[PDB]
Amino acid sequence: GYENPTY
Amino acid sequence: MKPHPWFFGKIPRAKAEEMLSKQRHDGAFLIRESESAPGDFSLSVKFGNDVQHFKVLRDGAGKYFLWVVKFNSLNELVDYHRSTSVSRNQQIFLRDIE
Repeated sequence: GYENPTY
Repeated sequence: MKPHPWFFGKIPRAKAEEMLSKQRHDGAFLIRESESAPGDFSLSVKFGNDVQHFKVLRDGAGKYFLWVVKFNSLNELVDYHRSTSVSRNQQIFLRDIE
């Protein structure tokens, strides 16, 4: 996953 | 001008981590074309013994962003984060790979 929320 | 040393194209997430883990300084990074989101970009950065990944998002007008500030290009997003932390949890300034 990614560190920054993607939605 | 000269090309940017941070655009790696379609490099797998795993290989980005392997490459960046070998870097000497925190903040060492690269922009890669996501394999999970065709046409999307990701920002991989070294921090300690980990490699953090940030998804490059795009708003309704097509501008890029990671958090709140919007950029007209990946080039500006990258340069902005050389002086402003890419992370919410710790200070991480982007530095070109070595």
